[PDB]
Amino acid sequence: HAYDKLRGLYIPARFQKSIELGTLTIRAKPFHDSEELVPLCYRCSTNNPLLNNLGNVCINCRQPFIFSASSYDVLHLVEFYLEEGITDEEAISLIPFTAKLSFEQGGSEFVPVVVSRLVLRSMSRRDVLIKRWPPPLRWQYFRSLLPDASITMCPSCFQMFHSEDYELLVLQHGCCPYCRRCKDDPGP
Amino acid sequence: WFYVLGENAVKKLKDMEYLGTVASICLHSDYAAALFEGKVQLHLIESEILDAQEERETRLFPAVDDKCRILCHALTSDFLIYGTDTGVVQYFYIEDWQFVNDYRHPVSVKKIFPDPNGTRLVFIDEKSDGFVYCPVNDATYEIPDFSPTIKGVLWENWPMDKGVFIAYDDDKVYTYVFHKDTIQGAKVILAGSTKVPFAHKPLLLYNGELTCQTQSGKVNNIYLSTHGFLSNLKDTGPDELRPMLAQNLMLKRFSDAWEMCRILNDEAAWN
Amino acid sequence: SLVRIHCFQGNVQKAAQIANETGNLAASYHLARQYESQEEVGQAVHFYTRAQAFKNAIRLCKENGLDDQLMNLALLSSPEDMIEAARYYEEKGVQMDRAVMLYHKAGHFSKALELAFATQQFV
Repeated sequence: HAYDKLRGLYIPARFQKSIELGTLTIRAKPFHDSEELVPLCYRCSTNNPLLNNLGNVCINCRQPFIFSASSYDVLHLVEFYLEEGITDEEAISLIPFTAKLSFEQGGSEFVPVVVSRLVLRSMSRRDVLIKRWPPPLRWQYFRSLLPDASITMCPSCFQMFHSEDYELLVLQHGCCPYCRRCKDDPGP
Repeated sequence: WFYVLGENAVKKLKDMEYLGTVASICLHSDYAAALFEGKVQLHLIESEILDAQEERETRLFPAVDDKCRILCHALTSDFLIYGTDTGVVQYFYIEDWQFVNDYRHPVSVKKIFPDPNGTRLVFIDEKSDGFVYCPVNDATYEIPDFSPTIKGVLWENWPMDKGVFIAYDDDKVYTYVFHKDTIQGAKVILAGSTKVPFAHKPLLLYNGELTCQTQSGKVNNIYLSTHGFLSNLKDTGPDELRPMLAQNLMLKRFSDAWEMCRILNDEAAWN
Repeated sequence: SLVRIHCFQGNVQKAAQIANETGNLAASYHLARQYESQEEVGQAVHFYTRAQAFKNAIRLCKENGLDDQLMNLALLSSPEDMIEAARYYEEKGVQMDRAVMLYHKAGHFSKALELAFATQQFV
């Protein structure tokens, strides 16, 4: 499918030579894709086709995918929204969720996950990531659905990573690979 | 009878007997393809008995035992290719041991000639009409002015000229260019003709130099008339260089065409 | 990249010498992961500590029951991580001396007193 899409574009000569051999050598191979590559939606447990017309959203629940800024794997995170009349400071002071994610499946459009004081009290601070944007932006809240697979987030740019990748990238670069904040730099 | 082309010596491997008179045979990779009773046998040239599946040592085509007879075949780095009396052209991929393309022509396919990879084919039909077939988009392009006297076809092995091929008979070679990528869409064009000395048989085309076998057993090289510009331009100035320029423009070799226009120093040649 | 290629060639000792002599954090981290894969827990924790990657060393200690090396990691870390380590010992009930010592070293007298009451640690 990618070699047929390339034939709709103005290919340069270096890539053209490799694409002629590449087109034969793929058309030769089997007519299926490896199941281990197919991305899972963690909200609805649906396997998503490797390219789709809707883009970086689940084909079933239309949940936006959240990606590791090291590797672009989908991150076992679901974004959620506070119920009306809860402040960001109250939400942190408070910090059932899976039982919302099982109920909302099969709709025609994206529905945001809305979270009450009772559900916030049932969370743990180890599982929750919070993007503390400067004003005028509101803070964004995310729940990890696999606590045993650790996620780290940059305090400057709020990009998300597997923790092992983030520590290795910060050791390689001496700083966050996306926004160049050093590990020793006190935040704003 | 099969032989290994080692660096220090040539060794006879084996002799093999087929079910009828062999019309033709082709070799590539570890494999040979032989045509006899209107059926093709594909087989290994070398067999090691341990750790291989028996169905990969040899296979017979057409493998479903259809009523169609194979009239011609070819073998590349990746593909067995063949043409039938029912006008079918089929590609079989050797590494995963499976069919991968099928085309039907309105009449039988009499001969076939792939490029060095297999991505273009020339085929000759029952009316002796020549066609370029592109399995990669399943399209066919009729070869213009194709003589019914044509005995065979050779593709150019030079990197700038991948779309160039030649068709030949006992007296002449015809030079053809398949233009794949152009704003008008893909087409075959006759670039010219070269007279061949009596009973010379073409074997290899490289950079417009055609190597032929003679009746004496020796080889001889013929530069194509479509390639006369490859001679040393500076001593005739514009006269060999103007046909070089035209051909280098058409082959997209614009770094060569620049040095040619630098020699001419004409505002028209730059335009 | 030197430690990576020496580790790939199977020369782990020369890699360790380079990591020890240079003090490079990324090299010490990579070497620690190789030792982790080889199940050499003590050398792995040492090079994770040399890499300042305290969380991997803490996890590897908790999985292997290295409560002694977890105490060294706690005493090198902040008072909050001393308290989290005290709590891990308090949850086992086996190392209540290290738990009360870490609450007292962290300056948290109310919980040091509540836990020294609960463990009857008169000293």
